[PDB]
Amino acid sequence: HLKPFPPEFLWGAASAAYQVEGAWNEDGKGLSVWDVFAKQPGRTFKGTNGDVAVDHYHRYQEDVALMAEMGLKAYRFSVSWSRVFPDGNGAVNEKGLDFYDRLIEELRNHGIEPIVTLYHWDVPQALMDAYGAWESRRIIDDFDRYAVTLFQRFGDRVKYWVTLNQQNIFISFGYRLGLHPPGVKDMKRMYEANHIANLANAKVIQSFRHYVPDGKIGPSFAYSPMYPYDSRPENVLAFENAEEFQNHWWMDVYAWGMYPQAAWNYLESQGLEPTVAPGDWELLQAAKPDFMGVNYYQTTTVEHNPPDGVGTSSGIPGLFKTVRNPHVDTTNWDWAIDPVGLRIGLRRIANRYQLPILITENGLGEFDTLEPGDIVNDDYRIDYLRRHVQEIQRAITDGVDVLGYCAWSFTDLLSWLNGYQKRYGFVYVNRDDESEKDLRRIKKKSFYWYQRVIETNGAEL
Amino acid sequence: HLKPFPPEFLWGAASAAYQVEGAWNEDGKGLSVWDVFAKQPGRTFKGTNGDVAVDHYHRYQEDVALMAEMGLKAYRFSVSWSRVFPDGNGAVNEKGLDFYDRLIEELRNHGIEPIVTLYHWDVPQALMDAYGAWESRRIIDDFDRYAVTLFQRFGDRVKYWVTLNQQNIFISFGYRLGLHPPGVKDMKRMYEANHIANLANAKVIQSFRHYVPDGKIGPSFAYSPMYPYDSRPENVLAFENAEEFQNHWWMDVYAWGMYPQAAWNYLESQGLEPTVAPGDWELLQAAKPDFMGVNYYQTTTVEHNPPDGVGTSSGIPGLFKTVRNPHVDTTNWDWAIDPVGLRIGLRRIANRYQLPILITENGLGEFDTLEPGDIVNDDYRIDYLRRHVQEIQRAITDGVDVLGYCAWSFTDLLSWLNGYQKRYGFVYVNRDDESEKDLRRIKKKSFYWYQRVIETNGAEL
Ligand SMILES: O=P(O)(O)OC[C@H]1O[C@@H](O[C@H]2[C@H](O)[C@@H](O)[C@H](O)O[C@@H]2CO)[C@H](O)[C@@H](O)[C@@H]1O
Ligand SMILES: O=P(O)(O)OC[C@H]1O[C@@H](O)[C@H](O)[C@@H](O)[C@@H]1O
Repeated sequence: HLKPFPPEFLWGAASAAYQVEGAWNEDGKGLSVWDVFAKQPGRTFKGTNGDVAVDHYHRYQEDVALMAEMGLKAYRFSVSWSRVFPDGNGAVNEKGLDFYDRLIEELRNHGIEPIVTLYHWDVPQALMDAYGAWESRRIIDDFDRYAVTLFQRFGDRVKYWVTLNQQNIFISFGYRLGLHPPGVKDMKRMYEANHIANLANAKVIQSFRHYVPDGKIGPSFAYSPMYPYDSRPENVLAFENAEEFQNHWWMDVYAWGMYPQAAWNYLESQGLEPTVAPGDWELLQAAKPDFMGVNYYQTTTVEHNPPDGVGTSSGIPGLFKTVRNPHVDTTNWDWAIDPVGLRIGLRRIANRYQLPILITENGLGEFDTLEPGDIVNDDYRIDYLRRHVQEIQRAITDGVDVLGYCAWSFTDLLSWLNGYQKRYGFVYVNRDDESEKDLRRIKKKSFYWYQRVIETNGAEL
Repeated sequence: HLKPFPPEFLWGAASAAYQVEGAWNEDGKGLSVWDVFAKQPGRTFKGTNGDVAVDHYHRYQEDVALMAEMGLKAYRFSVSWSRVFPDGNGAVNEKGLDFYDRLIEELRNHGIEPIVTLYHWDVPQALMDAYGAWESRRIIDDFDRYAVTLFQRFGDRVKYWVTLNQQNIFISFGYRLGLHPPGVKDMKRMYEANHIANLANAKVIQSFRHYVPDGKIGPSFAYSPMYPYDSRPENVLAFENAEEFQNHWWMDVYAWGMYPQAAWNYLESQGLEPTVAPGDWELLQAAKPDFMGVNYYQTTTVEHNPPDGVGTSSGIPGLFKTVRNPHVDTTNWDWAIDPVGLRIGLRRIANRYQLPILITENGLGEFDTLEPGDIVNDDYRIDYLRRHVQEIQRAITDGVDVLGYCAWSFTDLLSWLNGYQKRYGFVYVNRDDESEKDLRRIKKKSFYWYQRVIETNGAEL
């Protein structure tokens, strides 16, 4: 017998500021590190950038009306720090706050719960210029001041808050892979930045207990649960290594305030462990969240990787390497499609940390065709979303406390580096990589599917 | 490059009182449940029982002299409750205590650390007759009074203590499988007895913090780490269920004072969850151990098990079933041999609980041939031990705090149900299932191997 979705289950959809808003230099907004990075020649596909994106800044009333048509219970968005503090620190921009106040009012006039994301990768460029943003302890207090501003303005009306969204991605892409700002490839720097981000998350949760005492807050982690390839002992050991180094390295700090030891000793053997200050442990341990946010797309299977092995497959010599999983389907971009992996991840979080879970992001990106009569038949997206939602209900039945599900994304949006054509939305936006066209919003088949899921609280999938 | 073993590493060997002592009715000893059970005809191979065993109660001086020849750093043994309280509660038997005092002094006179194990399966029969032993809450205070007696007598001289040894074995074999006393096959009763044993363990740990404030204590768990068969999502899910149900069910209680929730909810759905009294959680949560004891022989591989499936393979329908692992070796008794599995289990306990580990038992059971000139060439036992010790060194290199390693067993001993021929000792005892012969002690080749391990602190294996 499956348990129903609970009565206040947050059936949601989500976006990120840079990906949807546009209005990059309007109303006193300052430059973000992504405004500057995306304009560097060659960094983004076809030079696409967030100057306009899908123009949600100007079109938010129409987008919220579509959310109310769907009957969304929640909408998760991020606040652009550069709209609120153009220089990161210094003077507050009231026009920037007023946008978010208007959005929040629009949502709440339509019965939709705002879920505010403090940070989605868009630190103001002035903090990078002054002190290298996330590589300086200065950002702890600067981020805290920005979060407290939002808690004071909006805490009366927003219950659910996410802090750092996918820290593991903005830190590893920014400092290890060099794919995101600041374009660094230096693992020592990455781990230092990562440690400062940890401190900044904990500081803001501490502040939130003061200013929003009836609210709920947590970080959101980009979680790819690890699988061993098989029951070969060395492959299971590779999975122990991978799960700790890729996943526990973040989530243990969020839940328990401590880094896992094996991974710490591995980094210390490489001279990569972060610099720890007095007070750091006590801060990290005293900032327990209300939930773990999870951004989920796929699992990762791993196998043994010898000390001269792989650094197709990626890994850490002597720790693990990735291997294709022969037992799941793949998307056209070679991501696994693994809905049972979402149940697995959910079970692992409850079993390890006993935390409730907000699923902050899950979705399917695909080329969608706009057919005559403004029809998009994205049954491939319905099938993927269906399967995941089915597995969530199984995890709830097992005993996981799932607070809600935010499908990625509400409208189509700009990808960070790959332009617009791999689409994620319930709502098609008429534009492409060459121009904004008319930016018209067109409901996809999946829109109506999810409207029906919500209406029936997930009895009709 | 491997780290060395730590300088104070406890190279050990172990036994259990029923399996070694004999002297079943001497010096006021009362009946244990095993004295009674093993005399039931047909229960044990060739009617073998503990009346004499290997006669360690009379031959302890010789045995300890051999330990000192080997250079053992630690000797782990169990105390027979029925020697100390013949009726379980009631009057203390000084002559019982005196045997352990004489053993302890022998150890100490030869520079060997005693590791006292409170409980190895031998509750006095009188408690079983009085109130059903582990099925009654009365045993919590009776066990505590027994423990406290030992702490008071020996706490000055014994630093390391183990509480319940292999609770998961005595409880499951006694109440689910009906292989051990009290010969019951009832899961409801099993979980209730298990709950009471958890409270007993936590009560004694609290007591220890008063009586032996500079000591180290913990329970010892019979740990078979689970592996998924492959990377099929449903097999990984089966692993999740199996690790939780078979392993976390005990070790989360020991470390955290909490049962895991998915398994709890499954048992509650079946009417199997234990009865919880006011005060039980607070007690379980306030009795943190210094270390996790681990008895290790093999890993277990699992796969998906349909709701109309297995309850050869064993399992829980809808949760998991066991499967032979084609990737590990086997003894001549078809026990799997999986040394890497020890490293995995070690890694998992440090990763989950951040506890130091005492390996309380690990060894190879095999027929040994006694050659003329009192020669026993057991290179098979050397190979098995060596491989496991090598994996412990890798675990220590990874960052696991391993306190020591107690090889199973110091002398050959009586098995619970299978007599004497599958031998585990470094020291052969000349007796068999039909005859006590002369009970003479013969050093095996493995004796000398281990001697050399200890002399070099594990650098020469
Ligand atoms: O002689 P046997 O029957 O090989 O017994 C060996 C030792 O077994 C240890 O416990 C085992 C138990 O025998 C298994 O059936 C069970 O599944 O595993 C546990 C794992 O610890 C006992 O610890 C010991 O007292 C026996 O000598
Ligand atoms: O378009 P891509 O490159 O598949 O990116 C999809 C998504 O990737 C996720 O990691 C990010 O959360 C989003 O912010 C983004 O839309």
